[PDB]
Parts: sequence; C-alpha cells; structure tokens
Amino acid sequence: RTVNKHGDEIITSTTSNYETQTFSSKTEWRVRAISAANLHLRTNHIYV
RNA sequence: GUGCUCGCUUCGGCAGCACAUAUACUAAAAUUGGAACGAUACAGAGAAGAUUAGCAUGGCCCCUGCGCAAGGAUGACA
Repeated sequence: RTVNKHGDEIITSTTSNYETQTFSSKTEWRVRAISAANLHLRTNHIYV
C-alpha cells in the first residue's frame, strides 16, 4: 500500500528486491519453535 | 398586402393597375473505429582506455663458432 507521485494511495505489486530483507528475530513462530527444539536437552541442570 | 380605377358594381363583392423578385457549410440529429511518453512496473555508472604479461622477430654495435670466395706475412735438418 503505497502512494504514487501525486500521493493517491494506490496498491502496487513490485518485484525489485530492495526492501525484502526479512528480520525474523526472537519473536517469530518459526524462530521460537526452532529454539523450543532441543528443549528436552535443556532440562538436565534443574536449578531448584 | 397597401393604395387606385370616374370599370362591373355594391359598400358584402369582383376585374385590372403601382411597389414586393429568389435565403441556407445548407445540419438538430446518425453511428463504429484508431489512439500518450501520463501513471504505474522493470532496469538504471545517464560521459572514460575498451586492456597488460611473457617470448620471438625487425634496427645498430661488438665477441665466438662453422662454411664460401679472394688473399697476406711467416716456419722447418738428415
């Protein structure tokens, strides 16, 4: 959802890969699930 | 149409007479076609040589070896 040169609030479909870098840090379902993997191996040192 | 004829003829009318003499792309309407360098989309270094590494050839000067041609000076008793 962009604006044109005159600011007309249009919707465009672009293909130039220049603002496409995904962030995906510390708050994603995929990243969170990958962190949850091997969580069973983290239950050894039970600090009571 | 206006006005007039000593006309027919009546004021209800008629016949003739003078003037009027040739506008308009004419158009209100009919329809189906072909259409940007305007936007968004892409690209965007939108002005450079379009290169530098060796060796061999070619020119000049020596040195050495071999060949060809023509030569110079010298050496050897029993």
